[PDB]
Amino acid sequence: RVEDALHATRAAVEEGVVAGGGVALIRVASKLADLRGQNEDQNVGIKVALRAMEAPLRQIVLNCGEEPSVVANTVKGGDGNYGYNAATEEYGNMIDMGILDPTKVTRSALQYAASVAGLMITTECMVTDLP
Amino acid sequence: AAKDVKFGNDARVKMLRGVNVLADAVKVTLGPKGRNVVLDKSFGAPTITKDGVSVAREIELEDKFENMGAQMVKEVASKANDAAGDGTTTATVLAQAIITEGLKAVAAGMNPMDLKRGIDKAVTAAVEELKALSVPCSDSKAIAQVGTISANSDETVGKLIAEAMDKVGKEGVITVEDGTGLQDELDVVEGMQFDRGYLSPYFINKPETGAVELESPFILLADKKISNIREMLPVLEAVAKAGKPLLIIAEDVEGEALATLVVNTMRGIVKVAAVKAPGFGDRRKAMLQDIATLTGGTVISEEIGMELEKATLEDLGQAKRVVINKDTTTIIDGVGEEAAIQGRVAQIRQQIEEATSDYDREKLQERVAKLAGGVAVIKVGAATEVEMKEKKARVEDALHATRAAVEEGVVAGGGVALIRVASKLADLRGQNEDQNVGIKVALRAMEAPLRQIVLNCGEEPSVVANTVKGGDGNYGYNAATEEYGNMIDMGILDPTKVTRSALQYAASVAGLMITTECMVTDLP
Amino acid sequence: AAKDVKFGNDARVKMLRGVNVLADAVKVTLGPKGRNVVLDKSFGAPTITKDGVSVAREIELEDKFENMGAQMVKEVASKANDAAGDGTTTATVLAQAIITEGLKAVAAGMNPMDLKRGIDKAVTAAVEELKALSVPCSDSKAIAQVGTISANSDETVGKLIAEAMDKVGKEGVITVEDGTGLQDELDVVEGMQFDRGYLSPYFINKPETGAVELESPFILLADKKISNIREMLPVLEAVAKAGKPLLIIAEDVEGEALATLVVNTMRGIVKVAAVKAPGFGDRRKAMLQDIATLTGGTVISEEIGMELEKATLEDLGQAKRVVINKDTTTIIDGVGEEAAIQGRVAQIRQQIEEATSDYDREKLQERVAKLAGGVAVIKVGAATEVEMKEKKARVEDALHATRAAVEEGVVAGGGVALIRVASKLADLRGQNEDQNVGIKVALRAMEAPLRQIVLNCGEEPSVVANTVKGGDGNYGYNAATEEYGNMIDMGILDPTKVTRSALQYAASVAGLMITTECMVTDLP
Amino acid sequence: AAKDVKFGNDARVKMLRGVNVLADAVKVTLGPKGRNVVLDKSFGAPTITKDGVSVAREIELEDKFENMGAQMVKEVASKANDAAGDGTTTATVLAQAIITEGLKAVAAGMNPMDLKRGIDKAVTAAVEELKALSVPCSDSKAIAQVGTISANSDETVGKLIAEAMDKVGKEGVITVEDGTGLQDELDVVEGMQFDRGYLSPYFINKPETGAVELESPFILLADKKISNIREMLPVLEAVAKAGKPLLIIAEDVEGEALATLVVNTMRGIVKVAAVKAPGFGDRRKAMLQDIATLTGGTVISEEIGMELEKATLEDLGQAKRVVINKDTTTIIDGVGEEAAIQGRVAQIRQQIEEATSDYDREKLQERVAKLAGGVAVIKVGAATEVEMKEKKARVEDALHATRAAVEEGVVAGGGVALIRVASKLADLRGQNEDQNVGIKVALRAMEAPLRQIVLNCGEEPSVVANTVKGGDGNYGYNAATEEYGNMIDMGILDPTKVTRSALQYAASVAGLMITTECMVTDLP
Ligand SMILES: Nc1ncnc2c1ncn2[C@@H]1O[C@H](COP(=O)(O)OP(=O)(O)OP(O)(O)=S)[C@@H](O)[C@H]1O
Ligand SMILES: Nc1ncnc2c1ncn2[C@@H]1O[C@H](COP(=O)(O)OP(=O)(O)OP(O)(O)=S)[C@@H](O)[C@H]1O
Ligand SMILES: Nc1ncnc2c1ncn2[C@@H]1O[C@H](COP(=O)(O)OP(=O)(O)OP(O)(O)=S)[C@@H](O)[C@H]1O
Ligand SMILES: Nc1ncnc2c1ncn2[C@@H]1O[C@H](COP(=O)(O)OP(=O)(O)OP(O)(O)=S)[C@@H](O)[C@H]1O
Ligand SMILES: [Mg+2]
Ligand SMILES: [Mg+2]
Ligand SMILES: [Mg+2]
Ligand SMILES: [Tl+]
Ligand SMILES: [Tl+]
Ligand SMILES: [Tl+]
Ligand SMILES: [Tl+]
Ligand SMILES: [Tl+]
Ligand SMILES: [Tl+]
Ligand SMILES: [Tl+]
Ligand SMILES: [Tl+]
Ligand SMILES: [Tl+]
Ligand SMILES: [Tl+]
Repeated sequence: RVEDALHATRAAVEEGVVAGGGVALIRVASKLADLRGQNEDQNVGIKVALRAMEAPLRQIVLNCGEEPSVVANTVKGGDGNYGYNAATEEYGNMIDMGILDPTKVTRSALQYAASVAGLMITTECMVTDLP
Repeated sequence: AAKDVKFGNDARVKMLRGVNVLADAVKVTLGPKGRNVVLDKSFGAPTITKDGVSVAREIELEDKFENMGAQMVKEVASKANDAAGDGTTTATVLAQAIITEGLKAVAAGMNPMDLKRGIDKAVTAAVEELKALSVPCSDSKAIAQVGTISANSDETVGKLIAEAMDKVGKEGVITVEDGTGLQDELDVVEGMQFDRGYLSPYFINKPETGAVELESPFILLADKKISNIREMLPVLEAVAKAGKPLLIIAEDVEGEALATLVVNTMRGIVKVAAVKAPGFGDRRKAMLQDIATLTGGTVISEEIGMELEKATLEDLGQAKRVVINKDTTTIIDGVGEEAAIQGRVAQIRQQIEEATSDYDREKLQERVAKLAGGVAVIKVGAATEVEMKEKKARVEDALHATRAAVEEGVVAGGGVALIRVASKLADLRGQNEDQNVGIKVALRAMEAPLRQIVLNCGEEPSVVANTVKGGDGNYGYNAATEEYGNMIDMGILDPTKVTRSALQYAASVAGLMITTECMVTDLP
Repeated sequence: AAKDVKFGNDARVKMLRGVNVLADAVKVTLGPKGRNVVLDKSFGAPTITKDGVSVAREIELEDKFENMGAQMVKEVASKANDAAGDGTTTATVLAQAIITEGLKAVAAGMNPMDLKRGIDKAVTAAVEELKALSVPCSDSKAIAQVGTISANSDETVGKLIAEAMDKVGKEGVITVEDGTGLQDELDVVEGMQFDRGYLSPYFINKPETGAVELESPFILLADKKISNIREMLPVLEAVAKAGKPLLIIAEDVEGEALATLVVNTMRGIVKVAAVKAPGFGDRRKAMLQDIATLTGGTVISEEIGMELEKATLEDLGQAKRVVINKDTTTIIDGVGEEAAIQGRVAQIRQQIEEATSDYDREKLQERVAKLAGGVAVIKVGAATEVEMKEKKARVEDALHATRAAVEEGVVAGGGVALIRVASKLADLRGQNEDQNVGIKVALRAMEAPLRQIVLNCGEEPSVVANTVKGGDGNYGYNAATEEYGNMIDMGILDPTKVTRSALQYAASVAGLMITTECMVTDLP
Repeated sequence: AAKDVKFGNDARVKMLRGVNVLADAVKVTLGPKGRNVVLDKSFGAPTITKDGVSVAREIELEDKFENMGAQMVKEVASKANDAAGDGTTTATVLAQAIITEGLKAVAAGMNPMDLKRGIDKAVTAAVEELKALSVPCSDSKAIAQVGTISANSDETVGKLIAEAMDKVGKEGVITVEDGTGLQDELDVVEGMQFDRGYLSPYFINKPETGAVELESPFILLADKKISNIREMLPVLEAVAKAGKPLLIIAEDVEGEALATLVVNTMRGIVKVAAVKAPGFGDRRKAMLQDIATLTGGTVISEEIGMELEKATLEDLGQAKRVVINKDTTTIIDGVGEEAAIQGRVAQIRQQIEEATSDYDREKLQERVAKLAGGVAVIKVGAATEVEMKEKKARVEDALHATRAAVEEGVVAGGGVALIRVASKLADLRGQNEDQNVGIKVALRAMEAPLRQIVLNCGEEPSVVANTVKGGDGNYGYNAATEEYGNMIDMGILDPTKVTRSALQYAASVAGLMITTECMVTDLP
């Protein structure tokens, strides 16, 4: 519990800490709603990514037994570092409640997940060994 | 016949599977954001409809046990239709939600008999809470508002109903028929309506209405049980002679005489319709002669020396159009002498004076009010023929909604009435833990109608239902405009009667189905 | 390796099915009215036993998912055995009852995480209530009563234990070995016991005990990690020369050196046994030299210039019998100079004087008390050889029960202790409805042990459990005599420790199993 | 290994089916009107035999569960053989009859634990009743009668036994070996017999006897556990040098050293045989030196400075033929100085004088009586070689029957002893109804041995058993002559010991099998 704590603190210095509970991404989602591409197909590509940013929060709520749709809708209505605490089933300021994620980890989690999805969406042919 | 028998958990899962087919086929047609259901016919083109009744009627499954389940909840939909005419889909979505959640508890290991009592207590309390939430329609100005929004924002429809109810009263009899020309007509003619229905469902020649209709029909009256058709033959012989329809009002019609008229009418030989006599016992014999002088016939009771064999056109009662529902018969505009009509009216208004008992007073008053009061007729005026059709089809429904708006009132629509009741009964408890869950099953079932409308609208039902519960009163969701607000102000409203019927009936069947342990059906 | 993955309800039913096999195979052997379970062996005759541990160990299912379930609750039975030595069957009957009723709630649609917390809170409260119901064994007269009834009404057994505990104390170390002749002997010899176990389970040469045993074993001591066997070779070369067993006490034994000794011992070449050093850090280096002068060896830490290659019999510690459990090692009667034993004892009794901290005082006191205090030895006296066997087998168990009778005490047997706790926690509630059921699951699980004993006795469990609940206190059912009465007065009692272990462990696994959603295993 | 588990009724029917195969294969060989059972061998001709043991040994079923059943009752047959040598078929016919009728009651819905106790009480009473029916053989004239009829009316056999028992006594040791010439010889030579058996069954080089035999064998004596073969090697090196067999008497022989001698002996390299030391504890160390001076070896206990590596032929004990049964070892005619034999005898006859305790007196008396008393040898005299065979094979059995005739006596044969006990225990009752049936099961099982003999004789068993029950005393049925009469007068008799063993053992297994609820075996 020192090894992990050092790893989190390391990332807390390099890039900082954002609001946890997957609210950081869902907060970014509402702030990029005006973002557009070059054609209609690119425009959907953005909306795919923005609706993907809601999923981490939605998944935590699903494990908590509560309806993810209701909770995500409430978090989006309020602004800032206002989120859902799944441990206590209480809403409030995430930073004040000690729920936080190092910015570095959330940046890595998003970038990498997009990198592979990008490669997989552009896949047309697959070659493997015969059963 | 060899039978198949299933027990317990094995037997129940076949019902649930069965009801889920009928429910899912009907629940898709809920609300104004509803979907179309296509029903196949052997002859030509398929029928595309949103009518939850038409869809329900068609469902019949292969697996005999599944079929039973489906056919059980179907019996409710049709009965909700019999009570109000509206809310058949709303009944079915409720029934499913009580059954699905109910059976879950039974399978968890809870007492079905305690679960039923939990539901019924929650319902009796919900009907009681619903009456408090109801906004009555008293004056003829608020009555016009209900007839307008029910006929798709048509002010001409609501104006006619208000004028019709101002003539015969709120208890009075109102009927709609085809128009003569270009303007809507309204007359009050000498007629009567009583509480009996068709003695067989094979007389329904207006399948859309689900009722019987006879133009200028000759009417028969006799106090006795018609079993042999021998006595009917000379009457039927003279009816196809000068071909006009025939109404049979008797103590009853049994076996041989009855089962002949059915294959008789469908083949095309003679238009017939059979109904039990009005009332029972003493009033039976008087309400017949009440019909008689309303129609201009004769009572042929087998007493003085009168038979059905020597009964001609001369001995029969004539009226210029009759309608017979499942449990409603009405004779519009009969013959008879008007002075001998008031001469029969004053023959019974004289009884009330000598009425030494207060019960006679009750049942002598019901006669005259519908006998000298009469029956109203709304003749629907349109220019083109296709416009004459739709204006009739949107007055009939509008009258049915207005009828219920007077009797019990109107609650907030959008399925919010039930979801408002749900939050107000959260403190309700039973006698044991098993009863307590039975209540919570019923309360979570009341959320389903709203949730289903939102599902059809494409929006997430969980989000919308959660928002409606947070706000209070007649605040709900408009699925047509995708806007929140006051339902009453937006014209979205349901007659209290239809929502009460939809809930009660759906609970009644679910209660019976939850307490099911054994099923017996024919072998495949 | 290709894997098979099952989710949710599908995944859980495979566990339940799996645990139900292991449980039903073990629950039949509960109580004194228990049934025999026959276990097949490839070589010769089958084993007929009532021992719930032996039956549990053998269960391993074909369906990989079912196997997992079974193997999960098996991990508890064995761990209950590790904590007390008793109540392995009682653990398993509990675990089943929590799982079966738990999963029922999950399938009904309740939060597993709330169900777990409900169970654990009910358990933490039950352990707390159990301590209050416990009747302590303080004086050596009531200690004799427990050792008597545990060894089948034998007064000679209980007398020996009481005399042994009067010599070394309640915290003192007591060991049983084979007798010399016709009378029971009791000496206190210079020995020590510490909290480490066998570094591999393949040294168990007494399968019934589930432990290791070495007669006149040579002992090795070195502070470092033994990974290569190169350094061990010259030591092992001189041990088969004058063939006597060998005890390896080191910081640890890793990989190559360890995995060789296992195929070494089972083949028959050299009797070995490997154990981690006593304690960690600072006391590690001192408790080694505490063993050293207890045994008469030397600490060969790689500091001054000492290696394991130049380490003969001369540099090794000798003792006249050692035992090694899973988590218990004990060196009985070592060599060393007695004056240099007290010379090492007074080298550490001198530390307590200079002990500027109160923690040193704690961990300098534990050394000497088990070092100059010693280890007791009960030499079992019998006439015939077959009588020498059973008297040993009924002292070992009797000592284990008496040990637990001192540490936590004894509650009322017959599974009434738990059923008494059940009625006293009926007012216990959680935070939400789902937690509330979690408690009621645990309380109805506490009834099962009693109910299972009654089932084996042939009587209806429902009737007997209902009668025990009506009466209060230590009033229960005697399955042997089919009589009701005071359990304590009838000699039917369970050490509090075993019942606490049986409940806690069974809840711990059920808690983990209820919160299971996904299972991953190898493909068939 | 994946396992298959069956429960309850399903599990039991597989046992019954299993035992019925073994029983029906053995019960056909009962009595003198018995049938032949043919046993196949891979090498050459099949074996035709009537020996119930040889048939039992061969049975092993395909269905793993059935096999278990069969293998369970097989364990009894072999154990009855170990107790008496006779009545293995009579045991098996009893066991079946208790199991078949027992399981019938269990399936009817009766408590197995009450059924077992009912049987065992009926048995304990039957053994008690059997002792009363027994006619003892005291004088050496009635002892001659038993040895005569057991060896097929041969008077020469019975004369030798009586003369042998007149030399060493009734407790004395009597052995038979091959003759030198034409007359039967009888000498009393210095020897001893003790209560230990072969440490492995793979030394049996006389398969018909089921025992080990070594001609002029060298004997080893050491008090310690032989685990490594390193210490044995120099001893074994000098034995194949001047090739003579070897007897290993030690505290024990463990693992590596033991499992080598087995693949050693069967290959053909060195004739070995391993046995535990005589007695345990103190007498262990003295009875070794009791063997020593009986044999002329030395005790090589690891005390003074003596090892097994420096132990030559010179340090070993010599005797001129040893036999080792499963639980019987006997050293016939050893070396040693006769004056130092009486010098060791008077070294222990001196102990009894100083014996301050009465227990020493008991266990110092057993030594000398079999040490200075000796062992008898009957050298079988015949003319031809084939006649030398059979005369040996009919003295060995005749000695075994006579042995049991002295210890407990002889009851009436023809299975009438048990059927006589059956009628005398008809008033015996248990504690509840279920126990009462348990007794009646055992009593109807006692009829089966007789009934089976009659079945082989071709006559109806029901008729004969009914006739035997009507008459009283030692009146029974002679199956050989098809005549009724006094069994004792007709020479038909069974040693009480064999009938007691046959009943007790058959009940012991049936008791365990009736209380079976779960079976665990390997997957097919
Ligand atoms: N009380 C809480 N309420 C809501 N979210 C929480 C709470 N506590 C932690 N979290 C969120 O939990 C998320 C992390 O989930 P984890 O289970 O740690 O999975 P992970 O970090 O992706 O991978 P692992 O399993 O740690 S290697 C973080 O983004 C936190 O924001
Ligand atoms: N704009 C609206 N927004 C939300 N709900 C509406 C709206 N308009 C009507 N409703 C609801 O629609 C529900 C009725 O659905 P319908 O489709 O009429 O089904 P039904 O009445 O159960 O049976 P049928 O099909 O009429 S026979 C009523 O309860 C209204 O509250
Ligand atoms: N005469 C009796 N009547 C009722 N219960 C009894 C009686 N004697 C013992 N018991 C109960 O028997 C229970 C123990 O059953 P056991 O067969 O010992 O199973 P276990 O202790 O869980 O595991 P094993 O098999 O000993 S390793 C104890 O809780 C006693 O309360
Ligand atoms: N002439 C006879 N008539 C009736 N019974 C007889 C007669 N001769 C012997 N017996 C009975 O035969 C029974 C013994 O049967 P055996 O064939 O010897 O089987 P067993 O003794 O059980 O086992 P084996 O085969 O000897 S190892 C004895 O109990 C005798 O009572
Ligand atoms: Mg509608
Ligand atoms: Mg126990
Ligand atoms: Mg025999
Ligand atoms: Tl929750
Ligand atoms: Tl609809
Ligand atoms: Tl007419
Ligand atoms: Tl929409
Ligand atoms: Tl047990
Ligand atoms: Tl040693
Ligand atoms: Tl019983
Ligand atoms: Tl035989
Ligand atoms: Tl020899
Ligand atoms: Tl015969």
